[PDB]
Amino acid sequence: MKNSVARTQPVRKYENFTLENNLPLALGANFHDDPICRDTNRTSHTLLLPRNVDYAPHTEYVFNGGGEPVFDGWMTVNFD
Amino acid sequence: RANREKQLLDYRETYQKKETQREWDLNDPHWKAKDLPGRVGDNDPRTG
Amino acid sequence: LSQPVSYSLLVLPPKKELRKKGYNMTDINTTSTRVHPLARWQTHVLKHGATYRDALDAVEEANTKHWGFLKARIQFSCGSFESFVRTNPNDPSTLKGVSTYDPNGVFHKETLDCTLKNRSTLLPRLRAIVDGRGHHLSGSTPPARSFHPQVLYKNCPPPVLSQAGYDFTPMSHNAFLLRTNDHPQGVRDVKSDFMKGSCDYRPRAYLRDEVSGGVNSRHCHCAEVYQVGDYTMDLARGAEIDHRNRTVNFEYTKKGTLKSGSNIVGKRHARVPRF
Amino acid sequence: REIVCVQAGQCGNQIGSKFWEVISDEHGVDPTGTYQGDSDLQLERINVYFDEATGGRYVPRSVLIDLEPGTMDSVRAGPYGQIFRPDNFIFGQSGAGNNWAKGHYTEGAELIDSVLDVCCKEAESCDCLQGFQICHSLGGGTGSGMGTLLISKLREQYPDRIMMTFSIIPSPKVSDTVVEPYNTTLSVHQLVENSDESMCIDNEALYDICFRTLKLTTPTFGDLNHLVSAVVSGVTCCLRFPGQLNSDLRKLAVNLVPFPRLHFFMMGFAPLTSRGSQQYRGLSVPELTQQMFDAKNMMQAADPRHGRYLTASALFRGRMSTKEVDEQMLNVQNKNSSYFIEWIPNNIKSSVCDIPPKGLKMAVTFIGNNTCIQEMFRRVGEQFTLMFRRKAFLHWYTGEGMDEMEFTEAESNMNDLVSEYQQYQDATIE
Amino acid sequence: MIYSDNNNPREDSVFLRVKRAVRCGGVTGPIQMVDFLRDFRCLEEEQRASGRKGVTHKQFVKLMEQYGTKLREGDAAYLCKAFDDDNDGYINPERFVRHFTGLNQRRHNAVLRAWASLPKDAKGRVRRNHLNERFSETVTHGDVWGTFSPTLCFEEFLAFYAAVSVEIPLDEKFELF
Amino acid sequence: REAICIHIGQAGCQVGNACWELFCLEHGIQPDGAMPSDKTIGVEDDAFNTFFSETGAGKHVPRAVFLDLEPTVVDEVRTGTYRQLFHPEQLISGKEDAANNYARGHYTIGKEIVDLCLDRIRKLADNCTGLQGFLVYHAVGGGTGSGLGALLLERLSVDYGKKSKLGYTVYPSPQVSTAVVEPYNSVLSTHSLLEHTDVAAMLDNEAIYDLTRRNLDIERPTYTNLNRLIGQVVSSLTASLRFDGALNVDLTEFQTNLVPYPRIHFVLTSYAPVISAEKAYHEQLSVSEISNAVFEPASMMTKCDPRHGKYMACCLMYRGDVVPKDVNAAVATIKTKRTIQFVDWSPTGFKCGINYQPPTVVPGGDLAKVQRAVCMIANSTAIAEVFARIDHKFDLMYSKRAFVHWYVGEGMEEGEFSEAREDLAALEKDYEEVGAESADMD
Amino acid sequence: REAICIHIGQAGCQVGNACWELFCLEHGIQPDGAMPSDKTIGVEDDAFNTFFSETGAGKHVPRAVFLDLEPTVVDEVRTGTYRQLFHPEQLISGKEDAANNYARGHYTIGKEIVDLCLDRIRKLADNCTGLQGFLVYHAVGGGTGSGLGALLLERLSVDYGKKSKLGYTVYPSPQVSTAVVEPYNSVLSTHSLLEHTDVAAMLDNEAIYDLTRRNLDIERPTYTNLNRLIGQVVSSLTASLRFDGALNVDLTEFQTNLVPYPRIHFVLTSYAPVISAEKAYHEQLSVSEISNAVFEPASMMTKCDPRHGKYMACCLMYRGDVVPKDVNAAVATIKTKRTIQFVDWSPTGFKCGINYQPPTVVPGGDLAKVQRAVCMIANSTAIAEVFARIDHKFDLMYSKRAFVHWYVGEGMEEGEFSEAREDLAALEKDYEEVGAESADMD
Amino acid sequence: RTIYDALPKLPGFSFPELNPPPTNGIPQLCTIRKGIRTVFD
Ligand SMILES: Nc1nc2c(ncn2[C@@H]2O[C@H](COP(=O)(O)OP(=O)(O)OP(=O)(O)O)[C@@H](O)[C@H]2O)c(=O)[nH]1
Ligand SMILES: Nc1nc2c(ncn2[C@@H]2O[C@H](COP(=O)(O)OP(=O)(O)OP(=O)(O)O)[C@@H](O)[C@H]2O)c(=O)[nH]1
Ligand SMILES: Nc1nc2c(ncn2[C@@H]2O[C@H](COP(=O)(O)OP(=O)(O)O)[C@@H](O)[C@H]2O)c(=O)[nH]1
Ligand SMILES: [Mg+2]
Ligand SMILES: [Mg+2]
Ligand SMILES: [Zn+2]
Repeated sequence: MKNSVARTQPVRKYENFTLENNLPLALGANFHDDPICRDTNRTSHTLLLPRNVDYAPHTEYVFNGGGEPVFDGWMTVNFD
Repeated sequence: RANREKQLLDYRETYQKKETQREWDLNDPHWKAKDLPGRVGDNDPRTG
Repeated sequence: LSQPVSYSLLVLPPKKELRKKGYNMTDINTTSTRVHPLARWQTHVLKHGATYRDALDAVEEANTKHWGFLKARIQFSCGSFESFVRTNPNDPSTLKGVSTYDPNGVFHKETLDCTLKNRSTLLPRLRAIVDGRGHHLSGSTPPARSFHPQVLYKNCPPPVLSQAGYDFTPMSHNAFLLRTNDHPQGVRDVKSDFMKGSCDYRPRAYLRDEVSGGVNSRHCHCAEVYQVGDYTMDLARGAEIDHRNRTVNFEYTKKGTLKSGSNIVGKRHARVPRF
Repeated sequence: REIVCVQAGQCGNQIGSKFWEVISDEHGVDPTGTYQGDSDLQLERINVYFDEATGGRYVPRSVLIDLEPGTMDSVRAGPYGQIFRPDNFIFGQSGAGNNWAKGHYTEGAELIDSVLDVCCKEAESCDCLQGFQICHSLGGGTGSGMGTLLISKLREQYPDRIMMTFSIIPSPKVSDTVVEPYNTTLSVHQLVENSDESMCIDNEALYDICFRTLKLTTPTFGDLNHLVSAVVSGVTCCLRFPGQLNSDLRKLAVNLVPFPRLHFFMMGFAPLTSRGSQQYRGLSVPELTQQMFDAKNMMQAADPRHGRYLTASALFRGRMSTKEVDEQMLNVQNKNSSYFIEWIPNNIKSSVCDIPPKGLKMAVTFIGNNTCIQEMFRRVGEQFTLMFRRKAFLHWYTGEGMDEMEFTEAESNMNDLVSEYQQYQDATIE
Repeated sequence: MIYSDNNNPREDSVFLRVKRAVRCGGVTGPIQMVDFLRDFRCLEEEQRASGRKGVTHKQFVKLMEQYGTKLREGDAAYLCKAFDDDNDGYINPERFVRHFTGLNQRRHNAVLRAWASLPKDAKGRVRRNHLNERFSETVTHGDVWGTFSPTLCFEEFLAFYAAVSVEIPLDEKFELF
Repeated sequence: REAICIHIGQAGCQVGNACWELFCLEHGIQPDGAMPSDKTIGVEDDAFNTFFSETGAGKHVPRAVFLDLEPTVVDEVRTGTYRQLFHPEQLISGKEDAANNYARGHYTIGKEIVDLCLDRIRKLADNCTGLQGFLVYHAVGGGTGSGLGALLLERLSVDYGKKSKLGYTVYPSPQVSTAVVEPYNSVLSTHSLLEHTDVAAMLDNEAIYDLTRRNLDIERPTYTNLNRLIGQVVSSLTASLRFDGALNVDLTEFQTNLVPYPRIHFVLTSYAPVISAEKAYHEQLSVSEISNAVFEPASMMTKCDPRHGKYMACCLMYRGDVVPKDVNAAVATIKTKRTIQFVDWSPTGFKCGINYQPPTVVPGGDLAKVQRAVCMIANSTAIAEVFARIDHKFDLMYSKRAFVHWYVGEGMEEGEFSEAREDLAALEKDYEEVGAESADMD
Repeated sequence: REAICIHIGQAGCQVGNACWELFCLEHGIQPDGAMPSDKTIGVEDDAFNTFFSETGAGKHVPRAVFLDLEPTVVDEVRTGTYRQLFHPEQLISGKEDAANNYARGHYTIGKEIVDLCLDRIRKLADNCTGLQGFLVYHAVGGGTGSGLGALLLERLSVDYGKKSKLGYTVYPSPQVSTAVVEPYNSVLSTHSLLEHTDVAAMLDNEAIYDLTRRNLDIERPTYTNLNRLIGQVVSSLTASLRFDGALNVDLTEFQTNLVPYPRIHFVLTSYAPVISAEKAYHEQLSVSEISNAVFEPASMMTKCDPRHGKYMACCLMYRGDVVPKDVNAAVATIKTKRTIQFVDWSPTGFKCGINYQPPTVVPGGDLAKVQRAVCMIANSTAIAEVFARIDHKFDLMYSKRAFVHWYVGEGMEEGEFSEAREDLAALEKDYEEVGAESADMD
Repeated sequence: RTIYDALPKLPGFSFPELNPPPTNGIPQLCTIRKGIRTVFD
């Protein structure tokens, strides 16, 4: 698209969903396709728009697993 | 990027005003309203 | 054409060392192509002025230099070589080479006829037809000058000029007329981004005389038929195209140059009106 | 077993900067030259691309050549620029002007002795020398002329080593330079005689990689040069790390080139995938093989479906079984049997290396020898014939001094190369 | 440069020269910028008290000359027309304040995050004595304590840290700093 | 790295004033010749070097000469705002004008001044280490611009060698006119200029007036506007030497790509985002839109229509925030159009350049501020109509010997008229023949 | 996805004001196109893109051109409330009108103005990626609307080719009339429109006056009411592109379904819940009631009675809270009616569309608020009666050459009158032939 | 050290504008002089 680059895929509600309400997907009970159960009818080109993400990154990635005695004569003996 | 272009628009709106241009005295509308005729009265200093 | 660049030598160790290792002095002659286990390869560099003659002299010098020597190889700059062997083993003064190998022998032999066919085709085309000053030769003059109305606008609409929007001498405008959807042979379907393909915007003159009744008004002269100089141009009567806006026919000259299409249909014999 | 790199012209110097960034990252070399890596396995083969300097420092076995220092001054000013040895920068005082004859004959012969002196100083310092590696564009001026000059001189001086080139070639759709057909034809004529193995890349194919596979919104030349740096550093990976089935540049050449003129290859690199898609597919050897043969992932405009593979090679990086590699290469050869030349019983060589690039579980680089490359040369020869009949722009080249017979010889030799590919494509046992 | 690149598109050359003059004049530069903002606010307050709707052009250029701006031919009128919105001989305060303490998006967000970190009381305003001992060993630029009038508001904070922005040419380094 | 600018006559000096105003403001050199107070040896700051050299005290001075025969314009420079910027030796002035006579400039008056000019240029060229061409500004309509410009280019061409000479030239407009004798001076100038220039870029004041009326919202434009547009185009073309970019372009590359045959060196120039601040907020200004803009004849700075000819080569310069894929997509879209035609012997029609520095904004200016721009110079057979229209006016005047006694009196043989007119006839025939399709030539 | 609107002359610009008012308020773009000072984007979603494009700063600008020969109406647009919405280049105005002469618009003046219009439309079409047609609003009764609309459609048809062109056309009412010369202009327009339009929808002001008297409660209607109704119709037809629905309908599907033979492309239009606020709360408004409503002649926006002809195809667009089973039951009941007849060669007479977005309410409007609406465009042989009456009035005037000297003076041959009259006679015979039963011809 | 550079060098993981250059000029770090090349920093 050639519009503003700050746009993101919108959020849809689709209320009255049987699978989310501890109910079987019975015949003649597809309420989430009823237009009264939506919040908007505006079509948005989701196949071109990106998605929204919010998180605090990891700041670091690991790739390894984390893991005078000179002689000047004077020989002395110690049994340690 | 979006805020970049918004700030560019701010710059355009505030520093590039139309009356700022050097050639405003020629391109100004109402330029004949602000000027004077050749001679005004009979004691006009401009009429040498 | 080619010149020698190096000569290769295969030798045996000295006689005393060969006896010390335990290998028999005799029984070196055999009909097999294999070599003795103690034979070592060494190479030497020839100078710039070297030719075949002095290289062969150096090979003969190596032959007479020391015992334990029956193999030779002279390498040219083209990658080819020939070998020299003794006809009678352990006997000098019988050296004679019967061999010639190059890496491109069978390769060139097998690809011969196609190479000559393509060479006979292409080389006549490479001949210059223009003087170094950018001027045509005395033969095969063009039938008309370039800036003539029908030559310059043979397959392109002429511009339209108008005074609107200008204070001085007017200038024309660009158009959106696309070209034929033709692609090079054997190229992947490339899109750097979303392009406007020419499969759509197919002209409405395609099959107009068959599925429709053809032109039924004089308004074709407003945007489709042009009077260029002494002739007539029609945008509906050009090169034939298919249903997907692709050229159908390709034509060539005697020497094999692609010939562009023409929209010029007819000549208008204009005369000033007199009594 | 150490390689010496040469970077020539603007394209070559820019790709080289990204290559040496990737290599310095894989071996943990700080841009100051200090080793900061995290396993001994990195150090024990560092010699392959780096020479050892005395104190805490490493120096890269590379020669930089250009006719005007502008690119060199930009790369030297870059974040990794300090690593390069100052004495290794060779430059003139006026540009090539994108003209082959100028780049080859006037400033070329002026600089070439100092370039050869630097290359010899670097080569004779090695304890055992492997092949040279050269990056340049064929459409340019100093890249084409001085690159092919230097290649010819090194082939005279080092005929027993390997000569390998990475080369940028004109797109079929849009030109970057008006005079590309002359420079390309003369350079291909020089290369087919001099080179042992040459890889060709279209910028248009990299654009299609970026747009279709990675779906990047705003790609930059850094991304294209990163893709190239990835494949170049991948082909040599088995040279410099342990593995279950070692491979080498000479062994690759021996398995890939059936006849000495047929040495032009296509390249690809597999684990390319958009930031949105990675959640949808785990890495496995079938997935890598499928991407490996998809023409979407190939860096040339010619498509395999119009030709046949004589030979191909796949180098795998990662911890994996040999059974899946062998059986995948068998299954691909069996299922697509019409696209493989039938008088060779097995066209694919495989190789396996234990250590993948950081942050990927597995990777493969693909090298392919396919007859469909003949159509690209045919297109360039056509455009050359179109220009030559009209003597297009010819006075520049003739004014430098070239004989026209050079142009007719180079055109004839390239035309014979296309004919030779066409004959072997349609050959039969009979 | 700073007024030509895409990273900072709001900058203008002559206003950059004015800011350079008011910063490098003469008590360090950021202190001078905070003082300039304070004088502008008190002047506009006095004018509002008198019964006139804002600072005029003449006292604006007088203030600029007082802080030591070596102006040229026609630049004073350029700035006077630039910040006059209604075109009636008056200078808009909000536009001038927004331009005076201007910053890039990343730098502005860094300043906002830092300001949100500190605690406030009463009407959103900080005090020096409550927090001078807590952050004594970590504030390298000790001029902040001199900026306190032991009180400080967000506009002075933003002006102070916009003054120091010229010393750090990298945005990431500014954020971490 | 270095380039030397030569400014000749009235138009060339006034355009030079606008250019050096622009180059100062873009690099940051103050009018008194001083780097701003925040720049030191702390960071590497050398981009000016293409156009300025610094003295041992750190003052900057520019690599230019200003040439005039009348004092008034150079005395205006001497008394103007930039008095301290220029070295006084650089501003050279004679006593009296060439009175619209090419012959007076070339034979009588320019021969006296020319040796000082060559000595000054030599003194500049000795203080260089990578000079890579001359930029020349002159008008061919006036006497001193034609005569001294030709004489000076001839002398430079003898003294220097293998060095590029790029001209920006103001030609006589096809119906706007300033003097009666314009055809004679333009013919004789173009005759001398033909042998001794590598690429010539053509400008017409009537076209730039139309452009300032059409694109900008100026009812009563004057030469300062025109000169600011010219300064922007030259800054765009020379930006490739001075700032970082993806694809740089040296001045020698223009001649290699644009000139197919040694006489065929006249090119068209256009500039895309000529736009006012009020229009700028109604429109996005993407790469493809400005690329589409440079091909409209309404964008051109010379009054010729390229639809009456065929293109041989185009050179497209992009500066600012552009990505190579968009440049490739734009050029590929242009190539599809049917009303844009290239000669069949030129298949690879395009040269590209990509630079990161966006165009600078001048305080009094009328152009908007924009993040990206594209500039085009192109070679096309349509130029034959410009010469043909000048030649018809020459034939009309010479048929009656309308003014010849002036030219013969100031020192020129009458024969020179016939020689020049025959050379322009041959140039017309070159442009007729070159446009002939190869398939018809067999 | 995107569509470009072309508004011509007085009716087309005035209807454009109502259309863009509605499309702004329905999508949510402010009348000036700006956004609140704290938001980063004015709206969350791209759905506007069919009719508006946003700049990178988020201002909205609409995909339209306004074409007129007199300045006054466009100057009213320039000074009105929507000043900031339109780009100033889009608002094109000439100096003087076409003076009710088709010849003056087509030959003399529109021929001068047309190239600017084509350049603006091209500039729009270059900023698109899935253009799927042109929408044109004009009246055929006046001089510039007829002449320049025809000339522009001819040029568009050559340049863009296969792309669809859908016209909304105001034809001369059968007894209300405004000018004497209406028949000549309407005949010559229809002659040009036959070759160069894919579907043409015809409107008559007398029908919309009748509709506003009976259904709405307006004693003194004016053109703004009619234009708001037209805007609602256009919004209903284009809603299928812009909002979610069960059965979408792309603009290319209309031409495929409605036109049996290439000349038979003139369609009738009607709209169901045209109702006042006081009536709306006295009645339920179910699907079957509005489906029954659309076939009554009291609902039509063109003054023709379809009971005097035969339908060839119908396209029914439902928007709002409708369920498919009720649409199917309604259409089967309509099919049952005896005063509705289809030609025996067209058994599958219907195309359906179903969209979920209910019609928008405009602050100053006169329509009630309703949950659902249906709009129909249909092809019927009854249309032949309108042409027969225009042709008879033309024949009456032309028998004495009553006004022809104006047309001949403005550039037209007298022969063009007779040619157009035989073509319209042949169109009448086509409508006679297409309507002949196949069972009767055996 | 920071979340802006804590990613491996793989294609598609580079964000060029996050590290914008403070300047766009060309230094003269590579000169010829009288024929003695200098690569001074
Ligand atoms: N674009 C532009 N054109 C100019 C300018 N000054 C003069 N011209 C044009 O150039 C032509 C006049 O040439 P001049 O430069 O005055 O001639 P000259 O070089 O002074 O020659 P002499 O009169 O002999 O001194 C006319 O066509 C003018 O319109 C200018 O500043 N800008
Ligand atoms: N429905 C409707 N009809 C209109 C409107 N304006 C004018 N008309 C009708 O259209 C016809 C007049 O056409 P105009 O648009 O005035 O003609 P024009 O395009 O201005 O042509 P010129 O007079 O030559 O300038 C008459 O039948 C009017 O009743 C309008 O706003 N709405
Ligand atoms: N992939 C890639 N191509 C490049 C790069 N730089 C230049 N090119 C291409 O190489 C060609 C220009 O050759 P160039 O390097 O300028 O030749 P030179 O003047 O001899 O150095 C054009 O096709 C450019 O698109 C780069 O960094 N990456
Ligand atoms: Mg003068
Ligand atoms: Mg009117
Ligand atoms: Zn017509």
